[PDB]
Amino acid sequence: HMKAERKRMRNRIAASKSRKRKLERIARLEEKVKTLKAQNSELASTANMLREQVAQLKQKVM
Amino acid sequence: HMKAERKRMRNRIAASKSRKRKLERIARLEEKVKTLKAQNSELASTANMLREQVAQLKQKVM
DNA sequence: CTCCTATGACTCGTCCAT
DNA sequence: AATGGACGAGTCATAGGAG
Repeated sequence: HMKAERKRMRNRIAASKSRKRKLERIARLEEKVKTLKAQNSELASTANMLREQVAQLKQKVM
Repeated sequence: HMKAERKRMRNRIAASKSRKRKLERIARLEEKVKTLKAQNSELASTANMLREQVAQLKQKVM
């Protein structure tokens, strides 16, 4: 098995990698929220589009 | 000047609070993603409802 | 059980802010 | 200032994975 000092080096490395991956996770989650919100905004504007569509078509029919 | 031992214990509390607040950020963000996915499904429903409704009204223009 | 990595908890030294 | 508060990072013990 690894000697004490070498074990400390490997664990220092593991700690830094695990802390780094925690930052990456936050960044991934934040970016998901962002694009979900913008997707959301585009669908909302679409429904608004299709709603002014149907009101117009209803006027043509009658 | 604070006694070193009083510092040590205030530092332990500080570190503990920071761990908790980090977990709460992860929660909030993961919850936000969940909620937004939901709203994306409702607005997609409403999208396809208004769409096949315009398809109807177009046929009705004959 | 061994042997390794990942992670919560702890401490220390250092930076921030005044 | 000297010092309260904040926080990066090294360390330890241990869970969990792979034997």
